[PDB]
Order: sequence, then C-alpha cells, then structure tokens
Amino acid sequence: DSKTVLKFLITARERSNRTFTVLVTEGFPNNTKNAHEFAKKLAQHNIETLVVPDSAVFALMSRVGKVIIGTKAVFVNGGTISSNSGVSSVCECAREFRTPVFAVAGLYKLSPLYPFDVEKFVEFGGSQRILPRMDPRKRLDTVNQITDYVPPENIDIYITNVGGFNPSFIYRIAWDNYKQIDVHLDKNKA
Amino acid sequence: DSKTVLKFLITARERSNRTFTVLVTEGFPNNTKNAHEFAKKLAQHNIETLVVPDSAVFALMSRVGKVIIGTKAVFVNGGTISSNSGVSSVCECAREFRTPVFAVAGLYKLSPLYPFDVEKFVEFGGSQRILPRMDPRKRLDTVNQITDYVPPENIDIYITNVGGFNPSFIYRIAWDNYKQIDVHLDKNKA
Amino acid sequence: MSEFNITETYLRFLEEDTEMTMPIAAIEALVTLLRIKTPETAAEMINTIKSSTEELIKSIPNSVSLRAGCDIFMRFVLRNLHLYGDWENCKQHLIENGQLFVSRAKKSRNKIAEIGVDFIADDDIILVHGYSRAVFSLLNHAANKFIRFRCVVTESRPSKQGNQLYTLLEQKGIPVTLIVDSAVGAVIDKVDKVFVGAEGVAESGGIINLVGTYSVGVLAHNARKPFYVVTESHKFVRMFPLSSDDLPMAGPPLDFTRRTDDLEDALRGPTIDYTAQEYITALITDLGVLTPSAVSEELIKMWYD
Amino acid sequence: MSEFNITETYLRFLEEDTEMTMPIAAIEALVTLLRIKTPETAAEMINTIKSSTEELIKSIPNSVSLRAGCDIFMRFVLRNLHLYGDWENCKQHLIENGQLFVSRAKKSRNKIAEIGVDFIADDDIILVHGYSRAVFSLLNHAANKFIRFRCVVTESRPSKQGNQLYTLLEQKGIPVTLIVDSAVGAVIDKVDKVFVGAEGVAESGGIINLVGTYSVGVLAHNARKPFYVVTESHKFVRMFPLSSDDLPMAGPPLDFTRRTDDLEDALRGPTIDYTAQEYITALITDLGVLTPSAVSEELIKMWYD
Repeated sequence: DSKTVLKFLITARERSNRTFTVLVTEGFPNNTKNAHEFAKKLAQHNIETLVVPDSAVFALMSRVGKVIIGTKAVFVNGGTISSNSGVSSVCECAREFRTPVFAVAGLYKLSPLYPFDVEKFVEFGGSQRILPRMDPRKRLDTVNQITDYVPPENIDIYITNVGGFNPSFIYRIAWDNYKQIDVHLDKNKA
Repeated sequence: DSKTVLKFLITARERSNRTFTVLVTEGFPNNTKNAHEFAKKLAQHNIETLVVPDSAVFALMSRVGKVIIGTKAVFVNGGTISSNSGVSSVCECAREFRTPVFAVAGLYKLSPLYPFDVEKFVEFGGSQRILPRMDPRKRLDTVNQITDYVPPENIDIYITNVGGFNPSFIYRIAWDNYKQIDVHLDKNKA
Repeated sequence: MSEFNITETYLRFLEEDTEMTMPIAAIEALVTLLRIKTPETAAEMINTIKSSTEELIKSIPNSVSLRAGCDIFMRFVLRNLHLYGDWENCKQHLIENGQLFVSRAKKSRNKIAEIGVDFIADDDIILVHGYSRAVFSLLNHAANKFIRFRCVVTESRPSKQGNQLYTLLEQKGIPVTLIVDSAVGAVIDKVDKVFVGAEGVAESGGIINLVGTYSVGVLAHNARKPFYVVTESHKFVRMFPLSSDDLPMAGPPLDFTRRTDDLEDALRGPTIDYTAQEYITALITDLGVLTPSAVSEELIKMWYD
Repeated sequence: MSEFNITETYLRFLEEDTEMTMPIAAIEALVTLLRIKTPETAAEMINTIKSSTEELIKSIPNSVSLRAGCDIFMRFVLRNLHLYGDWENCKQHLIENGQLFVSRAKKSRNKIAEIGVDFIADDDIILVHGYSRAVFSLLNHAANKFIRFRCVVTESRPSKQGNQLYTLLEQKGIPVTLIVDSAVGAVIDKVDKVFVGAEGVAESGGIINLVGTYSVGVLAHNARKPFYVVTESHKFVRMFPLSSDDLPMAGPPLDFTRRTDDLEDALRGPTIDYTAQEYITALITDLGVLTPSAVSEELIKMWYD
C-alpha cells in the first residue's frame, strides 16, 4: 500500500532497464486487498514477481539482501510511522540478517513531533476480519493492528526528494522546516 | 590449498548438475601459488569462477551468503587449525554479516588436544617473500603468518565423513576415538 | 575586597543550599566575578577569567562538571560581548543580562519536569543510578501528577549516592527498592526504562558522570530498552575521548602499587566512566528532547568558528 | 549417639578449618552419617539420608552449593550400591570406598592446579570475582611456577569477599588492584582474561554463585574475551532455570515493602545470579578442561535413567 513504490518500480524497470524480482507479502488481512493488486500491476511490467505469505518471509530472508519499506509518516528519531500491518517484525527480521533496510518518504511526510508512547500512535483495527464467527458464549478475545512502528536502529536510509539521509539526521531537515513553538501546538502554553 | 574441495567441487558440478560460481582469494603471498592453480582447474570444469584479491573480500561479502573453509586440523573447542594465510579475518568478516560459515574435515583431521595458547599453534613464515629488499641499515621489521586460527563462534558446521556436526559437539566424536591418558602424551605423568 | 578564586566567594554559598549544583555555582561565581571586579576595559576582563578559570580547574581537578561550567561561561561572555557595543554598553549590557542563569539555569530542572513528563508512562519500572537531581525533579513532577509507575535505585559505589535516593523518595511516597549495582544484569529483563544523568556531554554525546553508567548502559542495549538520560542545556564540555578513558582522577585505571599501612583499596579504580552515542538513545534539554546526533551538532554549531 | 543433622556432627568441623568448603563438608557429613549409623538393611539407609538431606536443605535453604552436595551423594551411593553385592558386602563395599572424597575431592583443587596451568599465560591481566577457592589454588600454582601475569580483583558486594582476595594474594606477592564492580565496563578493554567460579553447575552450564557474575559475563562477551570459569567435578546440581531467576533467598528480586525502623536496604535484591551456556566458553573439572556442551551431557549421562 505505497503508491510511491507502485509508481517508482515502473520507471525503475522502464528507464533504467535493470532486471530483478520483488518478493511481496500481504498485510494480512488488510493490505492483502492491495497486495494482490500490487504484484498484478507489476506482472504487467513483468518484474519476475511472486507473492509470499506472511509466515514464509523469514524462510526466504536468507536469500534476499535488500528490503524497501514504503512508510506513511516519520518522526524526529528516525522511527517512522509505517503503513498498516505486518511490516515491523519483518523489518526486525531483516535487521537481524545484517540486511540494509530502505525506506521512501516525501518531504511533506516528515513530522516534527516525538514518539513519546509507541502505543499512542499504534492504531488497531477490528475483530471483524480477523475472525468472523463472533461467539458470544465461548467469546475469546483477539487483537488486530493497523499501524506498525519501527525503531531507527532497524532502518538505514531515507530516500527522499532532497537526498538520502541518516536515521539520526532527521532533526536537521525537520528544524529547517519547523519551529520550536508550534510543536507544542496547544493554546495552553504551560 | 584444500585438495578436498579441489576434488569435491568437481563432482559437486558433475553428478549434481547445480550451476553456481566461486569467488576465490589468495593466501598472499603463499597460497597464491596454489590460488592461481585452484580456479584454473575449476575453469576447466567452468564453474563461473573469478579470482578476487585479498583486500576486496569485504567489498563483495555483501553479495555472497555462504563460505566454505578447507581447514588443516581441528581441536576440541571446535576452533580449527586452518590452512596457511588470510583465512581467519575473512572468517570473521563472514560471521559479521550473519553468513553461515562452512568447513570440511576428515575424521583423521580431528585432534583430542586443547588450544591453550593460540600463539603456540599459530606458526609464522619468512621475511623473504613479504619484502625482498633486505635493508640492513634502514632495517624495518615485518611479520609473516602461515597459520590462522578461528574461534568456534565463527564456524557453523563440520562437513565430515560421518555427518555434519555442531562446533561444540566435537568432544563426543573425539572421545569416541581418544582416551584421557594419552592426551597428556608425556613420560612424566606429573 | 574579594578575589573570587577558591572560598572567598565560591565555597561560601556551596554550604548555603544543596539545591544549587556544582557547575551553576561556578557560573554564579563567574558572573559575580566580573560584576564587582569590572575593570572598565575589555582586555583584562577576559584575562581575569582566564586566570580565574584555569586556577579553578587547578582548584578541584576532578569535578569536570565545573569544567563544563568553565567552558560555556566563556561561550556566554563571547557572544554577549558580540552585538558590537564597543564595550561601552557591554559592561552594563552584560550585567543587565547578568543574573540570567540564577533566574534561568535555576529553572532548568522544572522545565525538564515540564517536558520530561511523557517518558515515565503508565506502569514503568524505572532504573535510576546516581544523584542526578534533574531526574528527581522529573520524579517530583511524576508524584505530583499522580501518574502510576514504580522505581528501582541502584548503588552509586563508591560515591554512596544510591542510599540517599532511597531515603529521598520513600518519604515522597513511591514504591521503591534499592538494588546493588552487581544485580543489574539479572533484573534488567523485568526493567523497562532506565534514567541516568551526566555531569557533562562530550562531542558525540558523553556520559561523564559516575563509575558505571557505561556498565548499565551496555546492559540496557543488550536488553534493548530505551536508555534515556536526563540533563539540561548548560552541561556541555568539549572534553571528548576516543575510548572510555577520560582524564582520570590522578592515575591510570590499572594501578599496581601496594598498600602501605591501611590505604583504601576499593578506591584504586576510576570514578568517572564514558559512554558514546551508541548506547544512549535520547536526552532532555531545556531546548527540548534531543537525539544523540543533534547533541553533537549543537555542541559544534558555536564551537568551531 | 549423634544425629548428624545440624551441628551435632556437621557444624563441628566447619569451625575446624576454612580450607574445606561447604558441599564437601556436607559430603563429609553424609559419608560419616551412614558409616556410624549403619542400620544393617538397604531400605532405611537411603530413607535415613532422604530424611537427612531434606532437613539439611531445610537447615540452610540458601546455600544451594550444599544442594549440589545433597544431589550427588545420592548419585554416589546409588551406583556404589550397584555392582550387585546384595547389601552383604555393600555395607563394607561402600565404606571401603568410604573416605574417597576426603582423600579425592580434597585434592580437587591441586588437580585443578595441575591442569589449569596453561590458561594464565605470559602477561595476562586477570579479572577475578568472588572467593572461589579453586581459582586461588590455581593462582597459588601460578606464583609457585613463577609465570608472569598480573591480577585485578573486583568487589563481591554485598558478600565482601573481594576485600579478602586482595589481602590474600598481596602477601603472596602478586601485583594486584582491587576495583569496584561498578568500574568493570570501563576497564575490561585492557583486561584480557577473566576467571570466576560457580557454587553449582546447571543443566546448560550454570553459574549459580554470586550476585553479578552474569553482569561481568555479559560484559566480557561484548568485550569478546574468553570468559573462563574454574570449578571441579563435584559441583553439579539438577536445579536449572529458564531465565536468570533461580530460587531466590526468600522473596522476589523486586520487593517494594518499606523500611520499618532501620532495616538493610542494599540487601533487598538477589544474592545469586544465573549464567547460561552462551556467555561462558570453557570450564575446568578434575576430569579435564570441559566445553559448555559437554558439561550438559555429563550432567545428563547418569541423570536420566
């Protein structure tokens, strides 16, 4: 669910005529709507693609030595607010194999705020599409999650419109765009 | 300088018809006698081979995800007494990329002794072929080394005639072949 | 007629209150140095403090938080002499600034308690180490907010400070244990967050405070917990190692001289450690929360010239 | 007419000499238990020691080196009752073995000093922690061989033992420093080798001795130094955790009860840590040098049945 790399890997095959493949997993059960949509349009531009399930992504991680992650927002630590589901632990599993971890982000996707609590930005979803039976008498509990967060130690680069950058450099781009007063954006200046 | 993998990768291409390549570095300036001999006979059996220099082996280590090391002897720790030169630090550089590190060893290449000092088994060479000028008046000093030792944490498997084994299991094969008296092989039983 | 060097001004008010700390006490002594002794000329004023700061380093050689105070006071009076007032107003224009830090650096710690609120969250077991008083004022704000947490105090050996912090906040009313510093590695898995405080920040981000903040820092990185550190915006020094070896107290950290009669043997090793950028993950200033790379640049932004 | 339980046999000879240690003192008490009290029947003999070992665990619950001694004495008398002598000779056939360990386990430590020679090599700065007396007898052999090295003693806090070891070998004539346990992380880079000793070995290879041997062990693995440990062949116990939490002394390692009048506050945390196989790299037995995987198998070779 990143329209950047959906558009980018077209011209990454088209102008630069490099041939390769992309493994693609699902954001189960939420980006699997778009995960089947993603590689199909890449099958039109025929970049040797194949869909992996979410459980298999460790077992093929030894082969692949490069991962790109299309994030949603990014904070001052270099810990970014990613897309919907499944992407944090595989970003962790990538980091354990000493594999470089890529990310793309527009300059307007920056945010001058700090991730104080991880859980105040990790938004969840619904009990509907994670099991549809809805038992009222047995009635177990189950957890969805439609936001993943990664630490900046698990990320390596920020492919932006103004260059590639360190995970720790993110303040200097941000404080060239934001000021120390309105980061505490509240009428009570306590 | 391992006649095992010199003979093994013939039939690893011949019977099993797997196609691949091998990078090969030199044991400078000592196994570079045989390093140019090694890939040439593999060029006869044409396994896509290419010779790398010793300095370049970090820069291509990100591509390769499997290394094999033909050792000379092996002790009870799983730290093995390797061949001549250059092989320990690249075994370390392999381990840092979370790359599996292979080794081959015959059962008679086992040794029931312990590596008390690493330096009492690391044998050096000569000042001749590491610089040939032999200045008596400037007269700097220089170091050769014709034995490398690796810890068992940098090794993963022991491809032997009786199976593949842990780096820490090496005692049980050895004590099924050796006894506690003649490991202190000396007339003074002090 | 004072001389402002040792105790004729400085060590007077260090017995006045143990709320002022060591570097701003030197800042309080340095701003009152040129205030009374104002020798009506820009030349010997800075030559007075260059005499006075270098004997103050010579006074106590092993309290290098004072050296950070000796560092930035020169950085204060340099740009304060800038704005180009030809020393005519800059006598008054410095002393009308004057009492800034006894009104502003005294309110470092409550401003730390303004913005250090949302680190100690709901039910965080907190590992503290050493009397870094900005932590306690952050913990003072935590008890005054009635936010829910617990606390764990280590040792501070040989500097004894961990025995104070247990007595300091039990009367405040927080469930707390004092643990030995030896038992960090078997307990840190249950521990979630960890707070320390440096006597000074080095060029890569330095923890130049106590004996084993680097020991508990390298534990927390393998425990993979956010190793926070609490300080303020006047705790910066240029003094920067390459290893974990700073200037020691008097000798190398591996002495092998013998015990003459009854000399102290726990006090043979160092008392100040070092931690680089790798093991911290965030820090607090009066400017705000600060990443360990921005603490390098702000320590270099007005430091190269 | 004795009863062999608490002090009517056992705590007599623990004031005789501080050269015998705790588990073989229990072994000395257990072999003399059935020696005098030999109730001419194989049934109640082992039912006597099952009464006697379980009250001995009940006697001192927090000296689990004794529990290793309580463990392997049953492992001694089991196979000693094996060879199938129908208890006819096996009364005498056990006691003709009898005084084995007061002749053999007493010479554990010199046999450690026979084969632990070629670890402390030429110019090795040695990190020791806690009075594990097999280390000192290895260091006794090192001084008697006149091999060249140095020594560094840590704390043992709160168990105080590091102050003894500094006094114990300075009179022997070794250049040595006592360091605080807080200053390990800033000094360990100069340190090359490190020696400790467990009160008992767990199933994966356990260090169940002191407060922070796991702390100095996890330091040494990031320092990437060979973390050796010195023990002997009678220091094995089945007691085996999954975390670094063993049985504690009396309560959980995070207490939050308060100080009533003047109660001790350093003694709130644990006194025994745990280290798994990952952070050790070699150990010494009377059988020989031993890898941390073989110490698992020999602790399981006669332990499953």
